[PDB]
Amino acid sequence: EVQLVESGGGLVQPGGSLRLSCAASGFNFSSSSIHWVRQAPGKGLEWVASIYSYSGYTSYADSVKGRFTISADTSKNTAYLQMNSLRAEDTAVYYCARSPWRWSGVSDGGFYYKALDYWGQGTLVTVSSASTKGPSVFPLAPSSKSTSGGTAALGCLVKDYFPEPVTVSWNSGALTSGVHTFPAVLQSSGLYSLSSVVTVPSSSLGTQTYICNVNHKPSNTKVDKKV
Amino acid sequence: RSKADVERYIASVQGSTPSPRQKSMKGFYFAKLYYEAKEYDLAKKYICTYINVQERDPKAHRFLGLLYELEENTDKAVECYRRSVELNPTQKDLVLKIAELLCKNDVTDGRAKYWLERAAKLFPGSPAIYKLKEQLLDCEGEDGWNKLFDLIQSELYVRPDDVHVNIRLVEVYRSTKRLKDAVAHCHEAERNIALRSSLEWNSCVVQTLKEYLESLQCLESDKSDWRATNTDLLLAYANLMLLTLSTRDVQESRELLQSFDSALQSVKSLGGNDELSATFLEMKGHFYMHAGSLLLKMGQHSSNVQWRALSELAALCYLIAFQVPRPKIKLIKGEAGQNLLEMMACDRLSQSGHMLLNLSRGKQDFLKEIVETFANKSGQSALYDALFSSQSPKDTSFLGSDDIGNIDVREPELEDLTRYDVGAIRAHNGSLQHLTWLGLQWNSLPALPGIRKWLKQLFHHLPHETSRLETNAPESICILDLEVFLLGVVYTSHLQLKEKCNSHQPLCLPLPVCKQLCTERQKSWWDAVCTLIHRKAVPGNVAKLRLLVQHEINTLRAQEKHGLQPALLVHWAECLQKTGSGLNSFYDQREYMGRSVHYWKKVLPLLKIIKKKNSIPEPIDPLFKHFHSVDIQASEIVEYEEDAHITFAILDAVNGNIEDAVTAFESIKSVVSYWNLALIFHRKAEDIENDALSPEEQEECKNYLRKTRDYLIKIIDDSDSNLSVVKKLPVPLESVKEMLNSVMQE
Amino acid sequence: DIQMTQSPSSLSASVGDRVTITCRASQSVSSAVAWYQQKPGKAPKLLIYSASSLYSGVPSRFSGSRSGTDFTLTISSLQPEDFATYYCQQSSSSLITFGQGTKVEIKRTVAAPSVFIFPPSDSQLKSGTASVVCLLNNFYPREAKVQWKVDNALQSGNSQESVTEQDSKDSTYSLSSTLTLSKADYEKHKVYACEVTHQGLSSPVTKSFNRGE
Repeated sequence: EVQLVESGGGLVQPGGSLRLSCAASGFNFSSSSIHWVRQAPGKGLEWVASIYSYSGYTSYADSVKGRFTISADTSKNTAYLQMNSLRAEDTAVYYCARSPWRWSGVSDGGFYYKALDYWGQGTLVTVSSASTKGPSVFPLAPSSKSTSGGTAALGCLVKDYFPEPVTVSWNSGALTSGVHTFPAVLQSSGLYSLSSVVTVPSSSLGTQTYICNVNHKPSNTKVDKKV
Repeated sequence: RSKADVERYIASVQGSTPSPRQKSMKGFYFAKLYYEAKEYDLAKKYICTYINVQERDPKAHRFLGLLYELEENTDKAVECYRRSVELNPTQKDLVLKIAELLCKNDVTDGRAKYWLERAAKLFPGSPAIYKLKEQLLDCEGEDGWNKLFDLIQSELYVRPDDVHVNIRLVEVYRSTKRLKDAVAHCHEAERNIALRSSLEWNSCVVQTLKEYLESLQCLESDKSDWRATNTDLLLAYANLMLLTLSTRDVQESRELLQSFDSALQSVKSLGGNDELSATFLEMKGHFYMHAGSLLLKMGQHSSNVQWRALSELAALCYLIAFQVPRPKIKLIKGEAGQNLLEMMACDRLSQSGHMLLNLSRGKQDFLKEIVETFANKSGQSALYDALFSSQSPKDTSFLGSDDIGNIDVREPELEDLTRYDVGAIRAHNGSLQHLTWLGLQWNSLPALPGIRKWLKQLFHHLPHETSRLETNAPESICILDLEVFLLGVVYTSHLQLKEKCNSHQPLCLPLPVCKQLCTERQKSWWDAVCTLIHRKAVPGNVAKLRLLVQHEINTLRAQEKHGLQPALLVHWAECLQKTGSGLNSFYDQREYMGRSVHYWKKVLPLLKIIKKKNSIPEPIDPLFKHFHSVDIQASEIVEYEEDAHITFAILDAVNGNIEDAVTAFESIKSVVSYWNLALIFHRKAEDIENDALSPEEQEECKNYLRKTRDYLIKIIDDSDSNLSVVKKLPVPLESVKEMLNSVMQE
Repeated sequence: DIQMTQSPSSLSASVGDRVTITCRASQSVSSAVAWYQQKPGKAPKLLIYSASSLYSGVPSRFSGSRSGTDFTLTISSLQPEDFATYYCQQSSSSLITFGQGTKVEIKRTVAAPSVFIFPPSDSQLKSGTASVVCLLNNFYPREAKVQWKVDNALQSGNSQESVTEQDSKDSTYSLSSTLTLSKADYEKHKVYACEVTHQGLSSPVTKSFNRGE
């Protein structure tokens, strides 16, 4: 019955602005301190903001000080993280969480929170001046003639797309096992790129038609590619 | 001398020299005696008129400057001295004064330096001359001014609701003469609900705006935003008027009215169809309402003949206010602005509404007479007469020029009044004063206020009842606790005022005029729980506020050592039963019925001891004052035991013990037990009425619907016959008939 | 500024093991530390609060402890569902900081990566770029190092790689290495070699292709 829902995310251009909404239900919002904790891809948890339980004095990390603004509304029973002058570095998954007054202590020189009990699902925020774009698929077939005995390796290169996510399947899901789709990497240009590969018996190569199916929904793109 | 000695001399020389020029040439000698009778808003206008005909008298000009000095208006006082000095150079002491005042107020301008040089050559090396030389040096530099500004801003970041600090920001802006920024912050701050309630802030708001109107910067800049700032002045006047009437004395309140009326007259000429025009509309109503409240304040202290005539006059004022239509909300630029304007509208209709009623209950269609007799333009002059001194020009006074056309002379409808109150709960920041007033105003009416709806408008998403009821920790505060609290605050307040007048109407007092109606203890609690819930507490004071709330919880829940008189508990019990018995949903029904049973279960042991005429153990420093005025008597005991047994049965029914509920309901032939018996017999019928099922069972199912019909008919039969039974109905009569129509068509 | 230094960064263990993770506070900090479990992509969950107090609902095999300025998470008997990343968190005056995190990977025997190099496709050359792909498939452990040779010439600063998470069936990883530069520079060299070093490889192994085969 008690939950936190994050909203107000999505992509934005550098130097732009966004506003996240952390909607709370099940605990008295007045006596709870609200926090925001972001996490870039493959990185750790970074505390960015806090709101003392019963009054709402702000406190931010120096990485975002002066740019972000966290607020709490009793009437709407919701907290928000206003973000300004967003930089590419701010691209990250933003979580919110509460710490009851039972865990919120005020001391000489600042206040402390014992831990974060309730966390939200986490809303994604992407900051990149790159504009939306569909993927270009380049095949990766085996220049091997039964190299590894009875099994060979084929794959597809999904490149020059923005933003995350891309989804891949082989023979429309017929070839499920043996597949390994790797995470994407931010090319300096601004577009992401990944690879998808599968190990299949070389004896079946040339007999079973192998096709990778990529779908980039943010740009309404669909591409099937044989190898 | 007195007020009579000086205002009677008006007719003395008025009958000796009646032409306007000689009438105004006596203004200085009129003002000569008001300065002696401690009248400075009056003496100011008397001398100012003599200055309108005798503009070259150095004595009169100085006298006004000396009067503006008592008013502490430096800019105005200095200018007056200047005129007297430029007319007559021999006034050395005034050259010192000008130099003395210019250096104390602001040194940034070289004019203060110049006048100090002259003051030196008029008084060579006097003790004061050096004093002024040191004063002029005192003022800080550019880096120093910037230094102070940063402190206030950094201080306002974490303390935006501090009245004093925000005032200082306007004063710092005003010291650098960047008044546009002063009003800009003043405007953006009129959205703050707390500051709007601060008397001293609104006073600062009125000045900083007027200063900008006359300021050279206002004209040069543009005439587009001129209207925008002008709106805030009127709004500020309304808030300032509400506050001045309550705290300040008779004299100060009346004086504020004249500034309000001057503003209204100066605004009406522009007109148009934008926020300013809409604001003028709503503020127009406030003016009369407050003017009516102002009128009633004077009469209270005065004799009976003046009271009736003044209350008659006030009744017209409130009427004028109530008539004013709801302002055009859509017409405002922003969501915050329009919501504010509507909030004030509800406040106007609510306050004036209850007043209109309480004054009309005195006699039969008393309102009709008020309009038929004083709606005449003669009343407009009788109103201006009682409120103001006739000496002021009756042309530029809005009161004397308003077109009082077709006064509705229709008493207000309760249903409309309720939605006005509910919408205006946030008018005065939900001060327990505000609610305790409303709760008392409804104490005399036949329809009760939606308190549970008031609290929902204040503390949103505060649960009706907290799951963790075991402890008294104030994180478990519930709208029930508050609802239970306000009930006692009003039940307590009413009894206290009843005792007061007995030693010496209580309903008739308007909201500003009356003093604190609750104990400082109760007020402290409400202010605490409010600051806590709304998240406007202080990290340091959190623990203190939290405990302050915790202290009283055990009483609102009738736990260990509750300071609750048995009558107040019973009042809580029945007031919650009937409040809950009329609700539609089961969740709310269960909760309110539960609490009602709870309080009942705590009283009955007391009633049994009281039933045998014994003594109740009196409390230790109770939270809700005990009174022997409402001490329970044996004559009423058996009734409560019965009324309680109903509340038990109702909860039994809601929980599922229908067999015991019906067995109990049927035992007592009460109108309320019918509506319960009927409501539960109908449910057993409706569910089983149409599905395929044993025919014999179907006949038994129909049989229940037959009982429902009968009990509803018994309600209406007994209802139409007697009025006392109509008031006992747990739901409205028309609601009972509504079900019956559907019951029989089934 | 206070810092919570978490160690180890990456841990490898098997079921039933008694596992230990530790965080050091730079300055002397009071017992206001917490511990969290974050499974891939999901939200972080609270395991221990106030250093050694267990959060309601957490299994009893979790326990927190402190020694001087070093805080330690201890799992008495590791379970399959506990193979996730963990974080330590301190709350000092008006500030919260997290450790770098500790990933608990399932331990298994060593496996050698089956490598396959792939050239840039005709379609990509049409666009004007050239990406070479080097697969490292189903190996263990995560640690490995790949190097690129253009005509037996080292390359750095122009290629990137990414690794899959530990597979569910065999508990092995995979790596995709991409060497990206212009077609013009790709047509300037003939030989291309991808070398791999790994604990599972008896000796470093390399596979290569020549433009035009």
